[PDB]
Amino acid sequence: DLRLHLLLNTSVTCNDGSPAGYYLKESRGSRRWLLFLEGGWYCFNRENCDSRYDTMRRLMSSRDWPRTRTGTGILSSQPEENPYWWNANMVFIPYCSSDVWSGASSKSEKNEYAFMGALIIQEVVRELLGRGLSGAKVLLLAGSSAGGTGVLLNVDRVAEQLEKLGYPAIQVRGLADSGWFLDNKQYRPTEAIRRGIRYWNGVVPERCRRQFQEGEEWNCFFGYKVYPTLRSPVFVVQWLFDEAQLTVDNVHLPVQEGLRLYIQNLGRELRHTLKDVPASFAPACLSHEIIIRSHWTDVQVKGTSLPRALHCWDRSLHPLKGCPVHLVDSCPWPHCNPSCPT
Ligand SMILES: Cn1ncc(Cl)c1C(=O)N1CCCCC1
Ligand SMILES: *[C@@H]1O[C@H](CO)[C@@H](O)[C@H](O)[C@H]1NC(C)=O
Repeated sequence: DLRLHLLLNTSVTCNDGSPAGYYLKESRGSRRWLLFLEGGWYCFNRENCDSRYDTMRRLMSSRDWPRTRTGTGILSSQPEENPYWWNANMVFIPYCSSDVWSGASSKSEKNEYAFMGALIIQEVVRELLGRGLSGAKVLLLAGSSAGGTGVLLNVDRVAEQLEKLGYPAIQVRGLADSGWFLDNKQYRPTEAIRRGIRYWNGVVPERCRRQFQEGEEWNCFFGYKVYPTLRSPVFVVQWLFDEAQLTVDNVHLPVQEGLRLYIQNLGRELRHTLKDVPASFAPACLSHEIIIRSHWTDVQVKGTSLPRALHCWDRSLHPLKGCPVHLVDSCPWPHCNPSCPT
């Protein structure tokens, strides 16, 4: 079980001003630290955020959080469930800022809500240094869905933070699960993120911001545009036919010719964006399943599971015979890979 700690700096807050926090399970025989960002969409104006506060309040407030949580998938401490990193120090950071982990704005006389996701990550890191992270060899910042996009937006800032605080030996790496999206044509989002950024005082990686410049920061929320600007090593996990991508594309699965062509073109475009991503795992599945599910071990690409691919990635950061790290399906239709989640 992971144990809740509310941030000691209580001015770093969830949307409603309650303190943010993290769940921690220490493994004192390990110098590996896994910090996982929860997902859960976002909100981008007063009326939309008010609705979320009524029926998704745990994603906006710590007032009702439980004292403990169970680690599952890559956050499990059991070797059978987590062949990759079962002995690591485990951290789960709840998503309570509704800003895709980009915000740096407090409540005030003019702001009904606080959007502090980027500051929440930095404060968790800072408070963990006094609890053993100062002795780490590797800090893996991971996340799923909006948390996977959050990894892409924040991994280099964590690296910079540790360097400036005097910890140059900790190697910061990223694992982005189901956060790699395309700004493609719909079958029947960039506007909502554009408004969200202004509402949140959202911040993006500086090298990406310098490319796209003022007012165009929304580009940096798209993996294929922000990834080439990052310096930390980042492993990308993305279904070729991700259900959230298809939802924003207004696709809801007898498929006729126009829809068949649309779905096949989407898979090919996703494949193309991963061609120059050397550490990646992209199965040809229609899914919303994420890496904290207990059966995450079951899916294979070309005969290699994701826990194995991640272990090969570890070895590469010390090509390897029998230990691949670039695993992208080439078949063109959902479930043409037999190991897809049922
Ligand atoms: C937050 N999120 N989770 C799943 C999906 Cl899809 C989204 C999403 O729509 N966006 C806007 C465009 C790209 C990045 C964030
Ligand atoms: C608490 O966090 C806020 C926001 O990041 C910061 O302005 C303030 O200096 C912090 N306080 C302390 C004591 O570190």
